[PDB]
Amino acid sequence: LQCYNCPNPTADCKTAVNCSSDFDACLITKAGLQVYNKCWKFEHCNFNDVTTRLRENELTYYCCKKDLCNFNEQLEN
Repeated sequence: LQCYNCPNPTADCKTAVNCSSDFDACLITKAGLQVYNKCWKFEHCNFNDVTTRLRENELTYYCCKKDLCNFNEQLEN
């Protein structure tokens, strides 16, 4: 499963790396203009396992399971 991984939560990342390693749900949390491109598990994909791990709250963590399903056009449109 591919996913966009970056060193910082930018709103225009274009990195493509093979997640794997206990990863089955890509995570695209967009808290407005800032975006969070990081891999995430499907068990910790809820309104508390993600907003707590990153210590965030307002956002729409969207977990998926496709190759590179975390691009700048998933939650929007």
